[PDB]
Amino acid sequence: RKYSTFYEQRATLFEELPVTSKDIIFLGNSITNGCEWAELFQNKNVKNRGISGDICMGVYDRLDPIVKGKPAKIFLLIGINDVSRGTSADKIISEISMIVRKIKQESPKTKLYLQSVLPVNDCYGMFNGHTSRWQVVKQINDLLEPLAVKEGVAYIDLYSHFVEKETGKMNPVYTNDGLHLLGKGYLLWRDIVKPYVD
Amino acid sequence: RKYSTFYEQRATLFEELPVTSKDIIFLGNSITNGCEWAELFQNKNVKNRGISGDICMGVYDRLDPIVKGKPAKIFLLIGINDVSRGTSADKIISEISMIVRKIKQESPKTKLYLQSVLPVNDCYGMFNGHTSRWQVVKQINDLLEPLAVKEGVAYIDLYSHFVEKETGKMNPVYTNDGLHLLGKGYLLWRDIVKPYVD
Repeated sequence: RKYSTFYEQRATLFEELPVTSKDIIFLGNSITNGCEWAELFQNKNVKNRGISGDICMGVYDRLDPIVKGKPAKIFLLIGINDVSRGTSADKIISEISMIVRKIKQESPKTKLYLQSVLPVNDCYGMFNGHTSRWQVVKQINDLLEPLAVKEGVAYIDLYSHFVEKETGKMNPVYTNDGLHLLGKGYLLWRDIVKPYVD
Repeated sequence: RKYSTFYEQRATLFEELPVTSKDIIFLGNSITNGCEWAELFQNKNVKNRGISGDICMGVYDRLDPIVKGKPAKIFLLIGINDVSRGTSADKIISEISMIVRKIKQESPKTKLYLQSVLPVNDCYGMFNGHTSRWQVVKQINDLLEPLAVKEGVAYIDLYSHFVEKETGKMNPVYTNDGLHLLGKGYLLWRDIVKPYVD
């Protein structure tokens, strides 16, 4: 109920806001939703198309008001809420490939950047549906990078910078719940992807 | 737990993003948080300082990284989550006046715009703590406008445009849950406040 009403609130607002060929789109779930992307990059062309709670088919169904504008770049980060529903990495990758093919077909000039699913951590005892499945994150990214080269789009490895090598979980310094990012976490993200924005 | 962790996520990100003297700040709770304000006004200087779930003392405690930058304008809309906690309109107005005095003292050049609390509607059966108290919204705005003239700041009447005269509740066309706004609801909001932004 809460996800579906909030999804409709954001999606109908996105239909009222025009995308143009100069735009850089950050597309994803709550981890994308939570940032002021245009402020983070001091770039009037960076736009937030994140929706808290979103899943792969959720993004796919709302692509039209985005690809219609033929944006310059799209940065996609999606999948963790499908994990928390018990969906397998195989099925998640096939849904992500559906998203990739649609964007290429409807806006072939758009540069698409596939971002690694971020690690999670169960240390704070929250989002147990998500954090209890922290092993699935690597399974997804192991398939996601080959999908990127197979489809001729870019793969960006955020995972390696956020993960704790010794544990495979997200470094607690970047989060206060095991899933979402503190301000410092978005600063690190900015440092990794800034070259692809300019 | 969810509000407090999300509050910290947004507040720490706001501490990393500089405010400047040219900035227009939209400050409030989920109804402010939910919009892409810079896109809505096609104005690179409009910035989103909304936090879903926020309350009056919540805004007050995070004023420093905002007033420090001495922004040009601040649009404040806050109070409905205090209503849902059972707090009286008297106490809410005294907490809003605390917020007004702090901004005037720390950034006396900032123009402050106090926006009427929006009406709610119980017709969809959600946010019952909020929507069952729909009468308190008018009690707040009846005190809020005198507070604005007494303190020498502006009062903006959004309420009159969103309310259903015959019921006193929000017109269902603008919402799908009785509390938050659909895309059309933000378009109306844009039409009312656009003169104060340019």
